[PDB]
Formats: sequence, structure tokens, C-alpha cells
Amino acid sequence: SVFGLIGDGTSYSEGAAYGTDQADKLYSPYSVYSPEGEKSLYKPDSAEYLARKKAVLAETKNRLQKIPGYVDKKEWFNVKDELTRYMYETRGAVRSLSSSVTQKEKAEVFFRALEDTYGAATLKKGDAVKASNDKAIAALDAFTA
Amino acid sequence: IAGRDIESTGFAWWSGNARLINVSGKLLGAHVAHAGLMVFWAGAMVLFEVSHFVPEKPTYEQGFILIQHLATLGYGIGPGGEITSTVPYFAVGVIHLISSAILGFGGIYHSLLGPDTLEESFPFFGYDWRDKNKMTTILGIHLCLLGLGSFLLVIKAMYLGGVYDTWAPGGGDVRYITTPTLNPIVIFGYVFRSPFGGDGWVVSVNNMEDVIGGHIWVGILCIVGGIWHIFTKPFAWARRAFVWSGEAYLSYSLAAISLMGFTAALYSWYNNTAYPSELYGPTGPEASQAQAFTFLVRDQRLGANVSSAQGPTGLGKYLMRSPSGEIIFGGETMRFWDLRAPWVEPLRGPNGLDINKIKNDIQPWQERRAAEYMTHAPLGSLNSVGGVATEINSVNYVSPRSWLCCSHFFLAFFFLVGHWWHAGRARAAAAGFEKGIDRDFEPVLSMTPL
Amino acid sequence: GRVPLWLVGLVGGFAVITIVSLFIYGSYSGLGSS
Amino acid sequence: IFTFRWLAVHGLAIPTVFFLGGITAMQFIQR
Amino acid sequence: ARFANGKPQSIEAKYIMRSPAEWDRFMRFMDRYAEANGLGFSSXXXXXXX
Amino acid sequence: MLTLKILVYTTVIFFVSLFIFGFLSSDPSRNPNR
Amino acid sequence: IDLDEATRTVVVDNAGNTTVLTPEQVKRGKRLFNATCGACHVGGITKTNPNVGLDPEALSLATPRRDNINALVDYIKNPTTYDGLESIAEVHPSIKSADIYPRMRSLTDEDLYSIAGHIMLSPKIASEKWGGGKIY
Amino acid sequence: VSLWERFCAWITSTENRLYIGWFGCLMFPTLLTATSCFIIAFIAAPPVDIDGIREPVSGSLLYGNNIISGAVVPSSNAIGMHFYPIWEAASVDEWLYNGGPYQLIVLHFLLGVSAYMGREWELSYRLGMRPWIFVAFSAPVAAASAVFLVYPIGQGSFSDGMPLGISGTFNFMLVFQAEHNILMHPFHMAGVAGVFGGSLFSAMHGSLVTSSLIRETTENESTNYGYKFGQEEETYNIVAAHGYFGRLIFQYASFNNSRALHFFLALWPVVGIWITAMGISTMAFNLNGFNFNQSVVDSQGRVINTWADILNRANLGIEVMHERNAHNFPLDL
Amino acid sequence: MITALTALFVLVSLALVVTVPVALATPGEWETSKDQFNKIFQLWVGLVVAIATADGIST
Amino acid sequence: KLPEAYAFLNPIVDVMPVIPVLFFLLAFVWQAAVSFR
Amino acid sequence: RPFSDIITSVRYWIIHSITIPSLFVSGWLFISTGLAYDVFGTPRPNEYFTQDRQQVPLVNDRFSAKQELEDLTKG
Ligand code: CLA
Ligand code: CLA
Ligand SMILES: CC1=C(/C=C/C(C)=C/C=C/C(C)=C/C=C/C=C(C)/C=C/C=C(C)/C=C/C2=C(C)CCCC2(C)C)C(C)(C)CCC1
Ligand SMILES: CC1=C(/C=C/C(C)=C/C=C/C(C)=C/C=C/C=C(C)/C=C/C=C(C)/C=C/C2=C(C)CCCC2(C)C)C(C)(C)CCC1
Ligand code: OEX
Ligand SMILES: [Cl-]
Ligand SMILES: [Fe+2]
Repeated sequence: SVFGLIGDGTSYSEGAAYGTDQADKLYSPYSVYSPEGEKSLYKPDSAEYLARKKAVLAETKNRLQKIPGYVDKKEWFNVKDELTRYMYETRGAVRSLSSSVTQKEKAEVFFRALEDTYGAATLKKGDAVKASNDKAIAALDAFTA
Repeated sequence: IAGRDIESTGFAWWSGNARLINVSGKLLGAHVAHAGLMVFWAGAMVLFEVSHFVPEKPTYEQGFILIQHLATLGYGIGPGGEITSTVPYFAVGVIHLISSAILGFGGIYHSLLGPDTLEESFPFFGYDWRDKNKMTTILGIHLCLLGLGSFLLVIKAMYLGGVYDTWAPGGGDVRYITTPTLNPIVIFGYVFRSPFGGDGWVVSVNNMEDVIGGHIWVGILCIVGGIWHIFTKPFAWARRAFVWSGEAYLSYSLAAISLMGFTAALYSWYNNTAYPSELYGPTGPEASQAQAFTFLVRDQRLGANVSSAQGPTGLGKYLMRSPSGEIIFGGETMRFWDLRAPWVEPLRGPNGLDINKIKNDIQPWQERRAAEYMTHAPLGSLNSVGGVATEINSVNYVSPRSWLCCSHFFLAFFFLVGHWWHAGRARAAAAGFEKGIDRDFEPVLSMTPL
Repeated sequence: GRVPLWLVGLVGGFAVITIVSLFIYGSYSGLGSS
Repeated sequence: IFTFRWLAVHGLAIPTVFFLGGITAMQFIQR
Repeated sequence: ARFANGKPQSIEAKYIMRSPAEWDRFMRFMDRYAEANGLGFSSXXXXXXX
Repeated sequence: MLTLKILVYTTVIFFVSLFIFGFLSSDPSRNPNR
Repeated sequence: IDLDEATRTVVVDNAGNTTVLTPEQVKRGKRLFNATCGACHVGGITKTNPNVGLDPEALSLATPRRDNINALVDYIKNPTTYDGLESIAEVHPSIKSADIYPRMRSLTDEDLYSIAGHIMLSPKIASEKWGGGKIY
Repeated sequence: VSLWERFCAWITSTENRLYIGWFGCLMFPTLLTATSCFIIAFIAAPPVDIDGIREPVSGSLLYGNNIISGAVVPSSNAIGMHFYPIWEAASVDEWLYNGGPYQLIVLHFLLGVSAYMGREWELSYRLGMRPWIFVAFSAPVAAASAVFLVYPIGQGSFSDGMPLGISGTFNFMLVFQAEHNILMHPFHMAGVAGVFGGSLFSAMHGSLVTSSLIRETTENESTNYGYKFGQEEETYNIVAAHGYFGRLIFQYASFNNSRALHFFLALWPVVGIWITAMGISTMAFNLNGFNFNQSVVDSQGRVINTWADILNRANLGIEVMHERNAHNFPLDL
Repeated sequence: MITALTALFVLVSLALVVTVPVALATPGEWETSKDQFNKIFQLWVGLVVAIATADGIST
Repeated sequence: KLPEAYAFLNPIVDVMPVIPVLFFLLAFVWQAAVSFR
Repeated sequence: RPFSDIITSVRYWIIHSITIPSLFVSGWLFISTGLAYDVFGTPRPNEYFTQDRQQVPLVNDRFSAKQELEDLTKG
């Protein structure tokens, strides 16, 4: 008793039917295969995460001005670790904050500078690392816009 | 029907494809049609995964197996491994489907209406299985094609939008590999190093520069070899150790491809560089290291002095010393001390796991990554229950690394078996006693007793 | 010998494939599916 | 017509079809 | 141990001595096989000609 | 213990080269029929 | 025995008011909880931090009380420590950390209400295994 | 006549008491050193720490063991997957403390069995017979490789390989059940079916052949003495055996082409063992068997136990006890 | 339009696949009916190009 | 999810990947049609 | 008579298209109407526990098993 033909000859069930792919009424299952809905409730795209992103950028600055001190001494692991441990949120933050074409292009320039810094630090060339850090500083403090 | 019957051929219906050994046109048709089948599966599966895609979950939780490759190539992926759009995957799928239709038509035409033997009408595509010059010519042509493909990958990574790099500064993202490593010593160090723990014969490639350089080298080698085999003829030393027949060539290919399948299976299980953990999920050792790391952080929050608490065996339950002296996580995960992950490297110094960085400079994103990886370990069941074998079934997840590794290991061994079978049969048939003994020239009766 | 053997073989194969498929669909929707 | 075969065959086949019908109905009977 | 390593030669002595065994074999093999350029049999795995 | 490594590296290359050059010495010709 | 009216009544607020979850709600919850919560909170236990469990007894001893639907929903809106001294939204899934965790970028109120209802209701059904662990 | 030629000839000779061949050049020294080290270690190997927790386990006869409890304990967990030859240790005593002999013996044994397969094929070629016995021998070789090499590779440590002993084998099997659920894996089912069917078919074939034996002996003389080595006619009557087999089960159901019968005899256990080795290999990468835990639920939601849940209970009992001191964190990853 | 355009493409591809394998086999059938098959091939590629042009424009 | 244009054609994609397996079988059914000649 | 000849016979399928589906439908209705629960005494999904007992209903006696089961299977 209590049948359950592929949601077509019976009913829902406090737990048994699965063919459903619907039968919920709540609203739109994004796709017939997703319990979740679309991005139209609760979380808003740009509530106050922009303040957190700006704070991340400021502390990214604060992290990046201590790199020349670490390259003055012959320490290379510290440069890579510093450039990757807290800058991790900075890539996404800078990408999301940028909205105009100039911001996009020069954020790309900043990413180029950081990648050059990483490569030169791996290759252990002090001059290239220092120049790349200077260029990264210029791009980043010219980003605050 | 002359060629299609156990009488005319001598081959039963179940071993029916062996009737095409000496038929050139139909064999070409079969090969082309099979390639069309491969392309069709690729396109269809890409479209299937794009249809069933859900933007909330990461790709390694959706049971996806192909979106990860195209994402690693740098298609529709943002910083941190977030998927932006799924349009390029749809484009790849539809292009593959159309090309598969074309290839299937070609295979059908060549199998049904095409001339049975290409030697008579097209004395450029005809072969004999016995002359070496034409065999080496075909081998060289396809070798040049493979070299061009390797070049194409290098070109894509260097000047066509770049590829996804986990070890990139600021997190994983798409970048251009401007300066690949071209030093032959460093490139062939992978090829000629040990396959044991701590070495990782070709699986232990770390950065993208090594990947690009190795591909440049492979393309150059393949181009040179393809040119060389086309022009030259097999030498004397190789002319008397090889069996020159179609089945022998098939057996050689089977052995080589079984080795390649084993390598790919073990390569998907250990590598983080070409298999980013943000797309395929954490590896075996990565989950264990993540568990140790997250429990270390949790116990440190309470105020316990990490790196001073003796374990139950007196060995140290948070920080240990590796048999080489490096400082590593304690517990059973000391076997995985060779691990190098993008979210754990910031904490590593020249001496190993730095302690001052752990005590002070810890990051919340590392905590989140470690918790997510511990909660998603490459553990599961055949019905995809997920978790440990004794766990109840509420989650539904099996890591794609496990699927890839298991499936390809199975296929690789069975192709090794195919190599054994076909090599034995090819050599016996070339010798001339693959059907029986003789009953009048039995070699055992002509040999000294013992 | 009116109906060819492979026709009834194909019909039986379709029937058995159907029945077995109904079994897995069930391992998934109903009792025993959790 | 009813040879031993017919018998044994039918005694093995009738319950088989009955049970298969029963088992299929079950696959729907959903809690 | 885990020090990568081209092959596993760590000391020039080890390479220079894994050398004479292979070269000894090459010499004993060359003793039979020398001054061979042609004699193409053109048959399925025949190599009948010595 | 470097001496022990040297001796084992010899034995191994010894036997491996024996194998490689034994199978290179026109093995397919070695056979009941000719 | 069925999932009757008596067993579908759960506490809705600190006072003690008790609302009733419609069967649809139950289903949606069990689904949403297994999809999002399940990976770490399977069986009513916390996998990463086993001390802070999910069983009703531990929720009753949290600060503030977390043994009703409203406090669970607020906790999802704004998660705090066990004693409630500070917020841990940066290290725990929440609506506040929707940017950090993309899973909640789509969750709605009813969704939260159903998830909280499932968390409240499951210990009324199992009654000894919700948060029990291997032993049970 | 050169020297190389003369050698090559002696090597590939088919008149030597035991065939050497080119694969023998790899099989003989390797198997000989493996067996020498195994025999010495089974008698006088000092205790070895296997879990890398400084808790050595004795496995030698001279350390209060018997034949069943004795074993060659696998290498330490601290080493993991790292290569540990003799010359990498600072002393032989230390090499013995970390279980190097296990690695030595297992690597040599694997190379030896591979060369054994090759040598089987080589002799088949020399004697002018059809070359597929080594394909049949591949199944035990695949199983041994999966249990000794592939599983440690997947798990990440040589300490997870099967110890060379009786009680060690039982311990390995029990821990495998606890951590992986081997019984509920369809490939283990296929292997059990293959082994049981192999025994069944062996017994039945032997009974059918021996029962129908042409009367060529008295009663006071072994029935086996009727057959003479190098006969030209079949000593058994296929017709009578097939008549008995057909009358026993069914007429249609019966093999006549004795060649097909023997091919089926070879096919069944070999494919069974191949599938089993694939089960072990797949489960080395944590693709466990079916988990039907709490699958049956009543209307309310309470769980109704099945026979699988008692299996899970036994697995929990084994799991919470294995390697009692090795674990520090809740999950076994 | 795209949705429809493709629908057609699917229908014409089905009609082509059900009839090409039967043609080639049936001895002779091919040649005699070659030009209609060529025309349908041109229709097929035209439909594909039309679908691609739709998308592009519509994005 | 597929682009909005092809969400209507989704059900065909739901079955497309399993096609090849059937090709295999076709071989067997084709051999059965010709009496496993 | 060999099996294949019977299988391909038309007069066979004219007596195997009014017998087999009817038997299948009867087997379906055997449990669709819920008779099988009563015939074999197996509990329905809503009869595992009752309001009075919330544990497994085990039999403890041997010669009074009938009454014990009758009581347990009250509700
Ligand atoms: C990828 C798998 C594959 C491929 C490419 C082939 C290919 C071939 N096989 Mg074959 N075979 C296979 C698997 C395969 N086989 C398997 C698994 C078995 C075991 C059962 C066999 C057993 C077998 C035997 C016993 C024989 C062959 C033969 C042949 C050759 C001639 C076939 C023929 O005349 O068809 C005739 C069949 C048909 C005309 C009916 C099939 C109709 C079409 C082709 C089906 C596909 C239509 C497709 C879906 C439509 C797409 C259209 C496109 C425009 C989109 C041909 C090269 C024969 C041979 O040796 O040739 C000399 C032969 O005697 N095969
Ligand atoms: C590229 C790889 C490749 C190629 C081109 C060939 C080619 C050939 N093989 Mg071969 N083989 C291979 C790999 C390959 N093999 C491997 C890896 C193995 C090890 C298992 C073998 C083992 C093997 C044997 C033992 C024999 C051949 C034979 C042959 C010849 C005839 C085969 C034939 O007619 O197929 C016919 C194809 C079939 C009958 C299909 C059978 C289907 C299999 C049994 C099941 C597949 C299961 C699949 C994975 C999933 C099933 C799904 C299902 C649940 C729905 C032909 C030259 C025969 C020979 O000697 O010819 C001279 C022969 O006796 N092969
Ligand atoms: C010889 C032979 C054989 C083989 C054959 C082959 C192998 C074939 C192949 C074939 C093929 C391989 C085919 C393919 C086809 C394809 C197609 C036909 C496609 C189509 C497509 C479409 C139609 C699409 C559409 C769409 C779009 C555009 C968009 C999105 C949606 C969709 C997807 C819908 C066999 C074994 C049988 C048998 C013996 C003989
Ligand atoms: C891409 C890449 C890479 C790679 C590269 C390379 C460059 C590679 C190569 C590779 C190679 C380079 C390989 C090779 C191999 C080889 C082999 C595998 C061989 C084999 C041999 C044989 C098999 C032989 C046999 C024999 C004998 C032994 C005796 C006599 C007879 C005969 C001849 C048969 C890397 C990793 C870096 C990184 C990533 C990317
Ligand atoms: O070592 Mn032998 O048994 Ca493979 O899981 Mn983890 O580790 Mn230990 O525990 Mn469970
Ligand atoms: Cl641990
Ligand atoms: Fe026998």
C-alpha cells in the first residue's frame, strides 16, 4: 500500500520518492537537479562585503611593504610565503572590486608584477626581485580608487 | 561472404575482428569509426556535465570528471577555483559532437563501401605489415602529429590566455607562463629519478614552468623522431630482435599504453599541479595533513602549547621530526610528510614547518581550506555513500580522484594482459605453431632425454 | 519456426533489461533507499 | 502435452512470474 | 635517499663502475655481431640470415 | 657501506645487461622450426 | 507508527511556543541539511570540533540557548562562539559570510526555517542517536 | 664459433635439467636472494617498529615465536613509501630496526615472479607449444602484486602491506575488512565464486574422468598402472562420462568438445582471481564495497536494522581496536 | 529562433542517420541517390552555420 | 545548467552519453541477425 | 520437441499472451491490495512500533509463543 510511481501515479512522501525532480512548490529548483534556488533571496551581491575587501587590500599593502626588508637579507622562502599567505584573498578581492576598464587593466598589471616577483624570487636574483616589488608597490598604491 | 565467415576466414564470430588483419581498407574504416566513437563520448559527456551543473557546489562534489580538465586549461575559471561561466564547455561539447558525426560517417563509408585493400587503387596508403620502410613512415607521420599537439599545448599555456596555476601568488588563477624551464638536466631529472617515495618519477612535477618546459622538450623530441623515422630504415640490431607483423605491433602498443595508463592513474592520485585540489578535491595525503592541521589549530586556540605536548606514545601528537630531520605533523600522517600543498607551503621554512609562523601568523582561509579538505576526503563506497565504511549514509560523495585512479588502474592492467596474450600469439604465429604441435615433427621427441 | 529466434531473443532481452532497471530505480526511490 | 517436462517447467515458471510481479509492485510501494 | 638523483648515481665511482659491466656486455655481443649493414630478409619475423 | 652499494650496482647491471643482450641476439630465430 | 501531528511539534521560541512542521518542510530540510550541513554535521555531530555537538543537550547549554528554531535561524544569520562572546562568521558558514562561503548565496528564509526544523525534529525521532556517535 | 654464441646457446638450451633461458638470468639470482633473506629473517630477525611509534613487534623464531605467530614484519610507518635499501641505513642494526628486510624480500619476490612468467613463456616458445600458460599464471602474480605493492602505494606506506606470515596474514585480512568492507565488494564476491567454482569443476572433472577408465588392470594392482607413459589412445571413455553428466543434470547442458571443456576449466578461476586482484587494487584507492547502513526506515523515521548493520557493528569493533596507539585524531585518513 | 532552428537540426540529423546506414549497405542504392544526399548534406551544414550565427549575434 | 536556448533540448542530452554502450550491443544484435555466421 | 521450435511457434504465443500477463497482474495485486502483509505476518512500515511499546518485540517463551506474539502484535 501507499504506492509511489515516479511522481506520476501517487504522491510526495515524508521520504521515499526521488524521481520527483520537482513536487516541492517552495519555488524554482534552479535546475531540475538542484535543491537550491537562484540568487534572489537573503544574501545580496554587494551588501557590505566591499568594506571587507577594502580592508583586505589595505592589509595587503601593509604586507607588501615589508618585502624589500626581506630581500635585503638573503631570505627567499620568506618572500614567497609572505606573497602567498595573506595575498590569497587579495586576488579575488581586487578582481571583484574592479568594475571599470582602467581598474581591470592595471589590476592585470599588478598581477604581472606579483608574478614577476615570485619568479625572480624563485630564481634568486635580487635586482629583479627589488624592481618587481617596486612596480608592485606602484600599481597597488595606485589602485586605491 | 568471402572474408566474413568461419570457413573463408578460419576465425569464429566471437573473435571476428581478426579477419581484418590483412584487409587494409576495412581496418582503416574500423579505426576511424572507433575514433569517432571516442569523440562522441567526449562531447556527450561534456554536455551532460554542463546540464547537471550546480553553481553552489564545487566541481569535485558534483561527480564531474571533464569540467576539471577544461578548467585547468583556463576556461571559465576565476581566482580561487571559482567557476564563472559554463559557455566554453558547451562550445567544446558541441564541436566535439559535430566532429564525431563526421568521423563516424567516414568510418562507416570506409568500412562498407571503401575498397577492401588500399594497395591496388591507392598505392600510397597501402601497406604490407612486413616491409619496414612504410611502417616507419606511418609511425613518423603520426609522431610529428603528436609533437605538433604538444607544441599546441605549450602555445596555449604561453600565449593563448594561459593556464590555471595553483601556486600563483595571491591564490590560484589563470596566468601566462612567461619563462618555462628549458634546462635539459632539470627536465630529465624527472624522467631518470626513482619511482619510490619522496621521488615521484614523473608525478612529482611541482610548478607549471616544469610542465611547460617538459612539453616543449617532448614536442621537439617527437618532431625530430618523426622526421627521422620517415627518412631512415630500421637498423641491423633492431631488425633481428623484433617480430614484424600486425599483431606484434599491436602487442607493443598494448604494453606501452598499459604503462601509460598506470602512470596516469597514479598521476591523478598524487599530483596537485596539473590536478588542482580546488577542482579534483584533496589527494589522499592532503586530507590527512588537513585533519592534523585543523586539530592543531583548534587545540592551539584553547591555549595548549603546541610542539610541547607529548603524544600517547611519547612521540609528539602535533609536531614531529621526519627521518631526515624536517619538522612535520605528528600522528599517523607522518607517512605523508613529503606533501607540498599551496595552502600549507606559507607555513614551511627551510628547516620544515616553521613554529613562529604557526604560533602567530595563521590565516582564516587556511583554516577553511583545511576543514573543507578534511570533510571531503577521497573515501567512499561503490554506491557512493561517502565517508568511512562504518559511517551512516547521509552524505553522497566520492572524489573524482578515486574514480579516475581506480578505473585507469583496472584498464591499465587489463591492457598489460592484452600485451601478454597478443605478444605470445604473434610470436607463435610468426614461428608457425599457433594451431597445434604437428604430430609428426614433435620437437620433444627429437631432444635428448633427461 | 515462423518467428526468427533472434527476434524473440531481443524481446526477452528487452524485458529482462526493463525488469533489472526497475530494480535499481528502486534501490533509489522507496523502501531501502534511506 | 503434459509431459514431465511440461510439469516441472510450469511448476518452476508459474511461481517465478508471480514473484516477479510481486517484487515489481514492491519497488513502488514507498514508505 | 629522497634526493631525486639522475638514476641513482651519487658518487662518480658508482657510475664509472656501473659502466664496465654494460660495456663488457656490448663487447661480447659485438664479438658475434660485427660488420653487418644489409641482408634485408623482408619476411614476417624471419631474421633467418645470420 | 658505499662498497656494498658498488657491488650490488654491479651485480644488477651485470644481470640486466645479460638479459638485454640475450634477447637482442636474434631470439625470434631460436625456434623449433628453423 | 507514523510521523503524526504529535511528533512534528517543535519549540519555536525561547518562551516555549511550539509550532508544527508540515511534511513538506521536513522533506526540504532533510534535503537541504544533507546537501549543505551533511558533510560536517552528519549524524548530529560536529566532525571538525567534536566538543561542540549538535544534539539538543549541547544546544541547551550554549550561550544563548540554541534549543529552539528561532535561535538556530539567528545563529545561521549570525554565528557566535559556544559562550557567545564573539562572532565566528569568518570561520563558519553563515549568511553574514555569504561572500566567503558560496553555498548560502542562495538560501532563503524558509530554507533556514526548514533546516532548523529538521535539526530540532531529528532528535525527537531517533531520540538517542542524534549526536550520539559510533557507539549508537 | 664465438664465445657469446656458445653462451647464448647453453642458456637457451632445452636439454638442461632446469631451463635457464634469458628470463632465468633475472629469475634465479633474484628469487635465490629473496629466499635466503627470508629464511635468515624468519629465524633471527630482531624486533621491528611497524607503526613508527617506537613499539617494536617481534616476528622471529628465536624471539619466542612459533611457525604460525612468526612473520617478517613490514617496514616502519615512519619510512612510509620511501626506498630503504641496506646502504641507506647508517648501520645494519638500524636497518633491521626499521624493517628493511621486508622491502628487500618483497621487491625481489615480485621481480622473481615476473621473471618466472617470462621464463614459462620462453620455454613454451622453445618447445614449440601454444604460448598462454603464463597468461594463466598472471592471475596469482597480479594478486601478489596487489597485496604486496599496489596496496602500499595507494595507502602511502609499506607498513600497510601484507606481512609475510600466517597470523600477519590474518591480521591484514581483518584490518582490511574493518577499513574497507571487502566482503560487500562485488569483486571479492566474484573471486569467491571463482575459487568455489574452480574447486567444484576440479572435483567433478576428476571424478568423471576416473570413473570412466578402461579396464586394463587387475584388482590387486593400482588402477593407475593401466596407463603407460606415451600412449596413443585415450585411456578413458568420453562417451560414458558425457552420458552420465547429461543424465545427471540435462541433455542440452553438457560439454562435448573436450577442448571447450578444458578452456572453460582454465577460464573460470583465472578470471575470478583477476577480478579479485582488481577489487584489491581499486580498494587500495578507497573505493570500498557497498554501504547499506540504515537503509531501511519506518514511516516515522526510526531505523530498522538489517544484516548489513550487524556487519557494520563488527567492522566498528575491529576498527576502534586496530593499531590502538597509532591514532591521534578522530578520522582514519 | 535558436531553439527552433536546432530542433530542426536534430530532426534532419535523425532523418539522415536513419537513412545513410541503410543506403550504403543496400548494394547500388548509393550512387543512384547521390545528389539528394549531397543536397541534404548542404542543408545540414547550412543549418549548423545558421545556429552558430544565431548564438553569436545573440551574445 | 544549459543555456536558456537549449534547456528545452536538455532531455536528449540526458541520454546522449550512454549511446556508445549501445553501439557495442548493436554488434551483438547484428551478429545475431546473421546467425552468428 | 526441442525448445526453440516451441518458442518460435505461433500457437505457443497465442497461449502465452493471455496466461503470463494475467499471472503477472495477479502477483502485482497480491501485495497492491496488501494481502501479503496479513498472509505472512510481516509488519507494514507503520506497524514496527506502536504507542505502547517503543522497542523491538522479541519472543521470550517457547510453549506460549502464540499468545506472546498475539499480544505484541496487538495494535
Ligand atoms: C568499434 C567496434 C567495431 C567496429 C568499428 C567494427 C568494424 C567491422 N567489423 Mg566488427 N565486431 C565488433 C566491433 C566492431 N566491428 C564486435 C564487438 C564484434 C563481436 C560481436 C564484432 C564481430 C565481427 C565479425 C564477426 C565480423 C566483423 C566485421 C567487421 C568489418 C565489416 C563489418 C560489416 O560488413 O558490417 C556489416 C554490418 C552492417 C551493414 C550492419 C550495421 C549497420 C551500421 C554500420 C550500424 C551503425 C550505424 C550508425 C549508428 C549510423 C551512423 C550514421 C552516421 C552518418 C552518423 C568492419 C571493419 C566483419 C569482417 O571481418 O569484415 C571483413 C566480420 O565478419 N565484426
Ligand atoms: C586496442 C586494443 C586491442 C585491439 C585492437 C585488439 C584486437 C584484437 N583482439 Mg584483443 N585484447 C585486448 C586489446 C585489444 N585487442 C586486451 C586489452 C585484452 C585483454 C583482455 C585482449 C584479449 C584478447 C583475446 C583473449 C583475444 C583477442 C583477440 C583479438 C582479435 C579479435 C578480437 C575481436 O574480434 O573482438 C571481438 C570482441 C568481442 C567479442 C567483445 C567481447 C566483449 C567483452 C568480453 C566484454 C567487455 C566488457 C566491457 C568493458 C563492459 C561491458 C558492458 C556490459 C555490462 C553491458 C583482434 C586482433 C582474439 C584473437 O586472438 O584474435 C586473433 C582473442 O582470442 N584479444
Ligand atoms: C562499422 C560497424 C560498426 C561501427 C560503426 C561506427 C563506430 C559508427 C560510428 C558512428 C558515430 C560515431 C556517429 C556519430 C553521430 C553523431 C551525431 C549524429 C551527432 C549529432 C549531433 C547533434 C544532433 C547535436 C545537436 C545539439 C546541438 C547542436 C546543440 C545542443 C543540443 C544538441 C546536443 C541536441 C558497428 C560496431 C556498429 C557494427 C559493425 C560495422
Ligand atoms: C612532458 C613532461 C615531462 C616529460 C618529459 C620527457 C622528456 C619525457 C620523456 C620520456 C622518455 C624519454 C621515456 C622513455 C621511455 C623508454 C622506454 C619505456 C624504453 C623501453 C624499452 C624497451 C621496452 C625495450 C625492450 C627490449 C628489451 C629490454 C630487450 C631487447 C628486446 C626489446 C628491444 C624489446 C616531465 C615529466 C619532465 C614534466 C611534465 C611534462
Ligand atoms: O597502518 Mn595498517 O590500518 Ca591503513 O587505516 Mn590508517 O593506516 Mn593504519 O590505520 Mn587504519
Ligand atoms: Cl593521526
Ligand atoms: Fe582432462
